[PDB]
Amino acid sequence: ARGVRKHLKRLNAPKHWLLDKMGGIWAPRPTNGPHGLRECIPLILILRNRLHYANTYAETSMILQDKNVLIDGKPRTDPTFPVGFMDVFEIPKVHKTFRVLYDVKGRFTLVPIQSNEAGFKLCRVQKIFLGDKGMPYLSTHDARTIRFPHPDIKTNDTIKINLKTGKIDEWYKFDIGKIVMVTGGRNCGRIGTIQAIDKHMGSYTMIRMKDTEGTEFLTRLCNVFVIGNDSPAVAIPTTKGIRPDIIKNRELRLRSIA
Amino acid sequence: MSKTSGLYTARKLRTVRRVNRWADKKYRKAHLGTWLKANPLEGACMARGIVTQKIGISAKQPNSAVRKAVRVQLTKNSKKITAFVPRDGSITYIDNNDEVLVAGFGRAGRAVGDIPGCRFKVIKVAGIGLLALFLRKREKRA
Amino acid sequence: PRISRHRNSSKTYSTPKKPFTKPRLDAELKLCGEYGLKCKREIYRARYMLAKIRRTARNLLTLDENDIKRRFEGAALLRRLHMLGILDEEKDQLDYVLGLRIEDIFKRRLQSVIVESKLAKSVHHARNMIKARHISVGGQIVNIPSYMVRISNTSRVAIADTSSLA
Amino acid sequence: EITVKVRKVLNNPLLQRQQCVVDVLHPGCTYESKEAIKAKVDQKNIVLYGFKTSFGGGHTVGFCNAYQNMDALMKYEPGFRKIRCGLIEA
RNA sequence: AUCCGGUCGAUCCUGCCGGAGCGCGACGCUCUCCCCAAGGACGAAGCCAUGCAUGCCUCAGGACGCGGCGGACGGCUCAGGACAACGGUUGCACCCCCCGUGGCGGUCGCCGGACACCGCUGGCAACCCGGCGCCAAGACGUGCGCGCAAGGGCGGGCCCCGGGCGAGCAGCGUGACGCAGCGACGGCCCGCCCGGGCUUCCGGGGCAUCACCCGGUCGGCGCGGUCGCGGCGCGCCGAGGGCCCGACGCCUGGCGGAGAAUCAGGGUUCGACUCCGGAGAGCGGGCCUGCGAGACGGCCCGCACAUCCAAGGACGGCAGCAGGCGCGGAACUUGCCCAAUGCGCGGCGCGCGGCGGCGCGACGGGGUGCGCGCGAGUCAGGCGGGCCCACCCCGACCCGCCAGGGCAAGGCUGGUGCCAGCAGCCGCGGUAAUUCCAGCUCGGCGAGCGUCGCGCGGCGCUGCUGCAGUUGAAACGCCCGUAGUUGGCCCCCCGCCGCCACGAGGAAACGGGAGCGCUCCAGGCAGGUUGGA
Ligand SMILES: [K+]
Ligand SMILES: [K+]
Ligand SMILES: [K+]
Ligand SMILES: [K+]
Ligand SMILES: [K+]
Ligand SMILES: [K+]
Ligand SMILES: [K+]
Ligand SMILES: [K+]
Ligand SMILES: [K+]
Ligand SMILES: [K+]
Ligand SMILES: [K+]
Ligand SMILES: [K+]
Ligand SMILES: [K+]
Ligand SMILES: [K+]
Ligand SMILES: [K+]
Ligand SMILES: [K+]
Ligand SMILES: [K+]
Ligand SMILES: [K+]
Ligand SMILES: [K+]
Ligand SMILES: [K+]
Ligand SMILES: [K+]
Ligand SMILES: [K+]
Ligand SMILES: [K+]
Ligand SMILES: [K+]
Ligand SMILES: [K+]
Ligand SMILES: [K+]
Ligand SMILES: [K+]
Ligand SMILES: [K+]
Ligand SMILES: [K+]
Ligand SMILES: [K+]
Ligand SMILES: [K+]
Ligand SMILES: [K+]
Ligand SMILES: [K+]
Ligand SMILES: [K+]
Ligand SMILES: [K+]
Ligand SMILES: [K+]
Ligand SMILES: [K+]
Ligand SMILES: [K+]
Ligand SMILES: [K+]
Ligand SMILES: [K+]
Ligand SMILES: [K+]
Ligand SMILES: [K+]
Ligand SMILES: [K+]
Ligand SMILES: [K+]
Ligand SMILES: [K+]
Ligand SMILES: [K+]
Ligand SMILES: [K+]
Ligand SMILES: [K+]
Ligand SMILES: [K+]
Ligand SMILES: [K+]
Ligand SMILES: [K+]
Ligand SMILES: [K+]
Ligand SMILES: [K+]
Ligand SMILES: [K+]
Ligand SMILES: [K+]
Ligand SMILES: [K+]
Ligand SMILES: [K+]
Ligand SMILES: [K+]
Ligand SMILES: [K+]
Ligand SMILES: [K+]
Ligand SMILES: [K+]
Ligand SMILES: [K+]
Ligand SMILES: [K+]
Ligand SMILES: [K+]
Ligand SMILES: [K+]
Ligand SMILES: [K+]
Ligand SMILES: [K+]
Ligand SMILES: [K+]
Ligand SMILES: [K+]
Ligand SMILES: [K+]
Ligand SMILES: [K+]
Ligand SMILES: [K+]
Ligand SMILES: [K+]
Ligand SMILES: [K+]
Ligand SMILES: [K+]
Ligand SMILES: [K+]
Ligand SMILES: [K+]
Ligand SMILES: [K+]
Ligand SMILES: [K+]
Ligand SMILES: [K+]
Ligand SMILES: [K+]
Ligand SMILES: [K+]
Ligand SMILES: [K+]
Ligand SMILES: [K+]
Ligand SMILES: [K+]
Ligand SMILES: [K+]
Ligand SMILES: [K+]
Ligand SMILES: [K+]
Ligand SMILES: [K+]
Ligand SMILES: [K+]
Ligand SMILES: [K+]
Ligand SMILES: [K+]
Ligand SMILES: [K+]
Ligand SMILES: [K+]
Ligand SMILES: [K+]
Ligand SMILES: [Mg+2]
Ligand SMILES: [Mg+2]
Ligand SMILES: [Mg+2]
Ligand SMILES: [Mg+2]
Ligand SMILES: [Mg+2]
Ligand SMILES: [Mg+2]
Ligand SMILES: [Mg+2]
Ligand SMILES: [Mg+2]
Ligand SMILES: [Mg+2]
Ligand SMILES: [Mg+2]
Repeated sequence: ARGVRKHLKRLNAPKHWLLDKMGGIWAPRPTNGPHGLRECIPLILILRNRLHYANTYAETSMILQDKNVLIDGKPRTDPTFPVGFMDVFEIPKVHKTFRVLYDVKGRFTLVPIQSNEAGFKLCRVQKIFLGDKGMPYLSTHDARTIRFPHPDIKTNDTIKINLKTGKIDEWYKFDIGKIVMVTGGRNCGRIGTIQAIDKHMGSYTMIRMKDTEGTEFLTRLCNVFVIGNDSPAVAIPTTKGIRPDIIKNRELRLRSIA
Repeated sequence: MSKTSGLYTARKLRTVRRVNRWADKKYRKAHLGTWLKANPLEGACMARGIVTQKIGISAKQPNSAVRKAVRVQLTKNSKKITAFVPRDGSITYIDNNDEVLVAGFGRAGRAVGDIPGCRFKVIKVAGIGLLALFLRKREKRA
Repeated sequence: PRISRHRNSSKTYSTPKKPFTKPRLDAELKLCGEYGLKCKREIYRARYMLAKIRRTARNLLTLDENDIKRRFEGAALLRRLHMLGILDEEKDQLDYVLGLRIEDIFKRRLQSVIVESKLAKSVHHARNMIKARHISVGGQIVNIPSYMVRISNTSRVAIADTSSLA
Repeated sequence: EITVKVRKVLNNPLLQRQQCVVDVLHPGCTYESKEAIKAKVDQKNIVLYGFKTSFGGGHTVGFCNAYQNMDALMKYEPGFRKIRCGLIEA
């Protein structure tokens, strides 16, 4: 081409969006922002496609013009705004507060949370670097920037941020035996404990985890998010990160029409 | 073993097959490219042309007859062909300037039966299907 | 493009390789006599629908009795074959699938079911009655002679309450 | 006709309305209109659409938007549904 | 996981010729009802009349105009290009990036004048413009401010090995230059994000009647240029680089992949067109504006073609949507609409896209009766739809196309008399024809049948699985011999290949496949706590 892409065909949209192949040539293209294109969901795809508060695009706009939706405590008036992992989703007029996590099939789900919990956010430290006049900065998985961080915080740790001041009140270190959740790949969405860290000079570092039923699995270090120290700092869905096999899933499916 | 074996001989096994493939007449006719050049129809199902003459052609040895045919000039490449007219009494719809649609006899460019040097046949005359003209379903102007 | 370019379609029958074989030529018309079959295509369809369920079983039977693919797909195949009534309950072995014939498929047609319960005197009268919207399946009026009736829905085949024969 | 039932009711205090699926049952006979059964499902704040009849008849499925105000309907309703009810006609 | 007719007086073979299946187009004949659905690609990337395909929001009633964002995305095509492109897999410690989302914000008293819209006058055939004059800003220009933009000199350890790495990388201090950017409604700058540029490894057409090829070609040093590395360019130095594990040259009616047709297993053939990537806009070149273009619904020039004209001049690019000419065997309406799916500005825009029309390319379902009730049509009301229609609901009326000696299912009368004709192959016809032309009867498939061409199958007649070489076609007249291919037996319990298994990571659609009665079905992703595994 001669410049950036502004469209996204429906068959080319990410597969965990669960878009259906009829009823449209086009799909919404997420605007740049706190999250990337592949690992996100356009906000409209929650209000219209999922919760049916709106039923078309045009009337999905008017909900976001009068500012009925807060993301991390701020009203976003943009239908293709990228919302993603750990974002707080609060609709006041219906009194619904959610936290955006993954389910055991790598898709985004909303978990109900209490008013005592929606005032903070977990971020993953992506890098530490020296900015202007040699000052230290840290960057997160949300495209957030913090100057003068405490020297203990190192890369791959997670930090806890109050959602009004935008400052740090807690941090969790990446270690052996920490509770963790996988954010992408093919073990996305399930929760376990770290039991190995194998570094390969020049190449990717692999992590081996083990579920609460003891199933062991592997992935890359760029996909493991710490959610606490042997106890998750937040709430998690009812399945709690245990993935069935196809046979047990089939028997649970047979039981729904039963 | 009259063929090479061995775990590292894939290149030889492929070279032999590539070379000996050309020894088959079917493959050589369909893949070389000289038949496509020499084909009067240029690799098409049918072709239209104008009639230049009406002729009668002797049959071959055990038969005895006079088959009816027409010399045709092709519109698209100006080649000379002869085409057979089947179906009793059909040579009477063919004036000396009659656009004809012409197809093959089958056998993909080989002569059939007892007509020497004939590989094509007329299927339409001056816009009208010749078979339906014989079956008396349509008719020519005048 | 247009959206219609993304719609799928498929052929659902296979024609035989030698058309002019006498013994299957008359075996193919005894079938058109015992069932009100319109034309040979409705036989072809049947054989095609057999040739797939025969291909699955022979793939799983080559496998091992404890593999998950057998445990999953053979159970699915048997559970599907028991609801349509193409196979009966007492044969719950994957090896009992291979000895199946077309007639087992033809016996679960609505045209055949209504003949069995004697709603229609013959199979031709049955086809005519089907076209006249005179018969309902579970309170639902069904117009298709070739309809396939599940064993759940065979207790409940009647004349439609709205009808001139009521 | 004589049988009208509703499910999948969602209250939407963002668009000032309630959304419903409606099942209509008329064994043997027709149900005459949507304007008729509008009484069973005030009346002027009900928006009925997307009605399909099954094969053989007897069943119908449709959708209801029930508003609470009247500005709300002139604000949040597509400009051609307000002409199908005669409410504006331009 | 199948064969059958044809070489002879008869017989067994080799071997081809012909028949029988599926798909894709074209031609012929024929056609009741409903659902889905392709449609000027096929050595003419040949030429185009007409209309439409890009607009939407700081300073005054409104327009108009200024200013701003977008027009580089979307649509079309397959001409070029064969160690390209493209697919998987790496890297930038050699890079650039608008919007959006976080940060950050220290810089050696309210200024000026003038441009368009507009007034008054003009030129010109028309295209297009001139002169004078009053007037604004979220437009410019200059700037009030706690010094800090680029680049540059020194600040490292002389077995071997946190700010941040696998890796001396990034910052800072200190001597010199410089004075950039941001400030008249406060933003220069920094991280991420998407996107791009190049880049590592493997894959990546045919011809040997193309055996040697290259000379910025292969490497080194130094500068220049670039966003940036690099023979990318230039000066100097050396003689390298590739090749029977097929270089170089030539040819291609050559866009690549995801895929598609065929069908036991192994394979063969095709990749125009839906998604992803690339390239182009009659053919060469050149460029401006911009974050982004070597842009063609932007500009400039040469060439080949057309357009209007008072003859002075001016002016064009449908491989966008319809439509036309030409060409070909071969391909539709100069319709309605932004209601949906999305994109730009926020309210509109949009020939993207949606809805109808033509449409036997092709798919799916149901009829031309049954033992006595229906559908196709007709007229009304619903439902649906941007508006109309089709489907669905309620009310009252009411075949055809090929054959009949064998392959291969199916046999009497008249005409013709090696003529007319048939016949894929065997063969038929010489005035008693199981085959021509007709009548009767009968056979096959069936709203669909026949003909022509091609791909796959048949074919173990291309053979890896798996052919043949005494005499049917086929062992070089013989010996040496390099590349290549192949190489006895033995130690087990190390390293490095191969190999087997299991993982991680990356795209869907297609293909399989779990669950679900669009009345069935080809479908679709539904649905009644759910689900798209
Ligand atoms: K392109
Ligand atoms: K761009
Ligand atoms: K762009
Ligand atoms: K799509
Ligand atoms: K689509
Ligand atoms: K599409
Ligand atoms: K967007
Ligand atoms: K041999
Ligand atoms: K051999
Ligand atoms: K050999
Ligand atoms: K070997
Ligand atoms: K050979
Ligand atoms: K075979
Ligand atoms: K023979
Ligand atoms: K002999
Ligand atoms: K023989
Ligand atoms: K064309
Ligand atoms: K073309
Ligand atoms: K061609
Ligand atoms: K063609
Ligand atoms: K053309
Ligand atoms: K711009
Ligand atoms: K532009
Ligand atoms: K086109
Ligand atoms: K091309
Ligand atoms: K841009
Ligand atoms: K590369
Ligand atoms: K490379
Ligand atoms: K490469
Ligand atoms: K390569
Ligand atoms: K060659
Ligand atoms: K030189
Ligand atoms: K250099
Ligand atoms: K030089
Ligand atoms: K030199
Ligand atoms: K070569
Ligand atoms: K070509
Ligand atoms: K195979
Ligand atoms: K083979
Ligand atoms: K195969
Ligand atoms: K085969
Ligand atoms: K096409
Ligand atoms: K294309
Ligand atoms: K393409
Ligand atoms: K595409
Ligand atoms: K694309
Ligand atoms: K592209
Ligand atoms: K393209
Ligand atoms: K291009
Ligand atoms: K070009
Ligand atoms: K051009
Ligand atoms: K050009
Ligand atoms: K040009
Ligand atoms: K050019
Ligand atoms: K660019
Ligand atoms: K240029
Ligand atoms: K150019
Ligand atoms: K035009
Ligand atoms: K073209
Ligand atoms: K049109
Ligand atoms: K023509
Ligand atoms: K013509
Ligand atoms: K619209
Ligand atoms: K934009
Ligand atoms: K259109
Ligand atoms: K009736
Ligand atoms: K009727
Ligand atoms: K009547
Ligand atoms: K009737
Ligand atoms: K009647
Ligand atoms: K005949
Ligand atoms: K033939
Ligand atoms: K034959
Ligand atoms: K024969
Ligand atoms: K006679
Ligand atoms: K073969
Ligand atoms: K084969
Ligand atoms: K075979
Ligand atoms: K042999
Ligand atoms: K010979
Ligand atoms: K010889
Ligand atoms: K010989
Ligand atoms: K020899
Ligand atoms: K030799
Ligand atoms: K020798
Ligand atoms: K020797
Ligand atoms: K030797
Ligand atoms: K040797
Ligand atoms: K060797
Ligand atoms: K060898
Ligand atoms: K070897
Ligand atoms: K050897
Ligand atoms: K291996
Ligand atoms: K994708
Ligand atoms: K749930
Ligand atoms: Mg484009
Ligand atoms: Mg030299
Ligand atoms: Mg291709
Ligand atoms: Mg292609
Ligand atoms: Mg096209
Ligand atoms: Mg353009
Ligand atoms: Mg250009
Ligand atoms: Mg023509
Ligand atoms: Mg039907
Ligand atoms: Mg073969």
